[PDB]
Amino acid sequence: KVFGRCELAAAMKRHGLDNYRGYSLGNWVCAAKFESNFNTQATNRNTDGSTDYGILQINSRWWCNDGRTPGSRNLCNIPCSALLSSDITASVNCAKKIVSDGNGMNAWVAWRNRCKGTDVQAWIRGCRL
Ligand SMILES: [Cl-]
Ligand SMILES: [Cl-]
Ligand SMILES: [Cl-]
Ligand SMILES: [Cl-]
Ligand SMILES: [Cl-]
Ligand SMILES: [Cl-]
Ligand code: NA
Repeated sequence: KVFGRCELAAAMKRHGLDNYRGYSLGNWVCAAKFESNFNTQATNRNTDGSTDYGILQINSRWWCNDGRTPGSRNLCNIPCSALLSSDITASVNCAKKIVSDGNGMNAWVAWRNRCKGTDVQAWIRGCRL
């Protein structure tokens, strides 16, 4: 599923991401924009052989199982395919665990490089929330 901007903001809010660990909703929408362009089916292979999955590009080295990432973990206890669903529940729940892991949203290098410090409220401007 390719979400619309405000559609994704509303789903994220409904699943409890607005101000989760202190990160306003615009941070999450901005991260999803540059990680996946709001596409739940986005996948990208990393140089180390792990793969990133879904709207927030969650990686198989730590967080999900895809059967092909040696030496990896599955800390969210989910098959990585769950992260590609049109239902964002698995991606949200796993993102909550990641953002609690110590480095906040810096875990998402696209968030650090393209969202952090910017006017992220713009990402939810105009939306009925
Ligand atoms: Cl957009
Ligand atoms: Cl915001
Ligand atoms: Cl694996
Ligand atoms: Cl699995
Ligand atoms: Cl959803
Ligand atoms: Cl933080
Ligand atoms: Na894994």
